[PDB]
Amino acid sequence: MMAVKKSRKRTAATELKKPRRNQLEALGVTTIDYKDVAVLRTFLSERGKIRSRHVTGLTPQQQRQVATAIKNAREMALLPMAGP
Amino acid sequence: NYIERVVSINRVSKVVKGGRRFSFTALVIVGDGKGMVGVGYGKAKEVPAAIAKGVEEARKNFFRVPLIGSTITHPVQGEAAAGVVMLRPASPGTGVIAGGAARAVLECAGVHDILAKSLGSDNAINVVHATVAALKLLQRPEEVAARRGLPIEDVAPAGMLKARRESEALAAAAAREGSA
Amino acid sequence: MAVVTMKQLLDSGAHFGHQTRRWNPKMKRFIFTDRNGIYIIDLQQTLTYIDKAYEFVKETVAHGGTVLFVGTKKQAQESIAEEATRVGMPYVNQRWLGGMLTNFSTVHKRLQRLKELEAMEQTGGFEGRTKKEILMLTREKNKLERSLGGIRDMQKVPSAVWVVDTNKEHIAVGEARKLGIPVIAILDTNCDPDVVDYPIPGNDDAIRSAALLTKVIASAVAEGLQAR
Amino acid sequence: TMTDPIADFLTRLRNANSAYHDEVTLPHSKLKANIAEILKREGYISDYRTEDARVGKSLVVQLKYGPSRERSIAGLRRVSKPGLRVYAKSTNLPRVLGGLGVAIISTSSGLLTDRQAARQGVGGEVLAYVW
RNA sequence: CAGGAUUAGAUACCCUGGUAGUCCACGCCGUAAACGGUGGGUACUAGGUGUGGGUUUCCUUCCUUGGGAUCCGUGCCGUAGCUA
Repeated sequence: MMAVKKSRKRTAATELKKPRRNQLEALGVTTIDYKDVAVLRTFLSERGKIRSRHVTGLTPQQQRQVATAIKNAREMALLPMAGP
Repeated sequence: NYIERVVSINRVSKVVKGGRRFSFTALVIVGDGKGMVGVGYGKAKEVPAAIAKGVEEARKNFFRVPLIGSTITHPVQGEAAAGVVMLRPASPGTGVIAGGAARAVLECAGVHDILAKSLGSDNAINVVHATVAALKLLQRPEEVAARRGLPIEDVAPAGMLKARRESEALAAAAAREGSA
Repeated sequence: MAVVTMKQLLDSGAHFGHQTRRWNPKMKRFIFTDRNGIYIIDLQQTLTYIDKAYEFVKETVAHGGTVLFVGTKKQAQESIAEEATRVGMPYVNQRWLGGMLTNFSTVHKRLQRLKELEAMEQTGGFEGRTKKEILMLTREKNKLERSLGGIRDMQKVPSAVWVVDTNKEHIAVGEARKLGIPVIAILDTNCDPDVVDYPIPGNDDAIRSAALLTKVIASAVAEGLQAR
Repeated sequence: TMTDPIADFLTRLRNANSAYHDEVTLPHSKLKANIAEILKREGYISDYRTEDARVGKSLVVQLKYGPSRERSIAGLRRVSKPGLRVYAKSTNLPRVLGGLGVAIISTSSGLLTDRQAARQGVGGEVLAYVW
């Protein structure tokens, strides 16, 4: 019915696309906590490493907050870090 | 009738596998002796060819000058690439005081009583270009009164107008002795 | 004096023309207002400059100058062709040559060789030389005819009057303003406007507006010649 | 910081003349006003006026361009600058362009062009050259 | 620094080993391409474009590189202007 751009029809969309994304305030969130590992496992790979911003979409604020949480989690072994 | 000059001849050389494919340049200035001034940088393998190019290109690129009888209006600074020149009017009977390049320019233009000084970029090319820039920076008092709405009396002093009147008198004398 | 009235002009639209990432006049009078991230006609200015250029060219063409229908933009090719048919003038379609108006005396020789080759064609000497060379002459003639029609009737110290595809052939303006004669084109609307003596706003792309105003200037020339 | 408001005035007019702007905007001062009135007299600019702003007044100047967009002001320059305060006797007044252009003197009789100052006989501080 | 190998010869690159040093505390010296090879402070001076941070209004879902304006910092292109 409508195109991904040339959105001359609805208001300025409260929706996200492939270039634009703020994935946490978007959806998939309760709150940034090192406790909730099922959520933090989404910003990784199967090899445990961490994504980038031009992969995910986050602002640096959320990015660094989440990375610190991840790293605390690996320290308290709540999350399977990559290793032997 | 035209007055013409040859005031620079260097022996240039592009370089190529055989050797040096020489060539010749020239700098030529033209002037009626009344205010028309033209400039040309002609070159060729042949010196007459370069000279003739300079001639015709000067006859293309004239430029009129704000004269008063035989002398300029005001002093001026002319900047070119690095050519600096400080022209300045004389009082009549003084002479065309300048070096080689500017002397050629002004003597061809028709000046007879003027000062000048080269302060940088001794090269004739940039010297001539700077002199020309100065002559462009010149302004006629008529056009000054035009652009700022006032009349010539409030715009100029009295001595310049003395010069105007006396030179118009000499000119009408010359023309009325010539034809009439 | 207007040419077309308000509502007939608003049928075709009086808003068009170009995107925001490219403009730079200094004239906030031509610059209309930000709408949809895009700018608009100032009909006051537009009709003013139209009447101004129109009276200028009425004077010049009751004196009886001449300009011809050379083509550069695909949007104006057939437009210029049909107005060439009906106003009678020769036309040209494809390409701009570097240095017509400046080096006119060499393209004059190009016309002379065009005449020579057409004379060969008319007299009919083809198998006097190689078939391949005659085919290459056909190549020469197609190229020379697509790139040259106007000199075939110019001959006559051309006036720097009119402009074809300004922004992309800026190279056609310095060939004109070098000599300084009054230039005109419907503004290619993301350009330096205040070079040209007689500017006229409009569009850069639209086939419809461009054919319209080509018919307008065709009409101007027609009236100048008619009341010569 | 700011130290030379008169240079600000003059340079601003120079910049705006080069950018071909129509009208200028400054804060206001008596000295700037007298300068502007003298220029409006001598012919360089069309008109000035005093609008206002949040904390203080403000000048607005209306320039003067040719019909063919010929700038009316060629050159412009401050002379007596802080540091080198240049003063002038009537005997040794500056002559600009042989007298075509204009000096702007500050004297017991107020701001005056060089001719008016000479006819009165007075002299004093110089402020600027204009042409 | 010792040895191996290349080498015309190799006090050198390459290989094997390997001390001072790199590290910590407390003091010293006080220099470099310590570079934007651009001293600091300040006003005006065409724009476009990405980008980091914080304000704010409208289509408003008002969960949005939302969009616009604004302020600060940061990069690219580019007028006039300037420069050998």
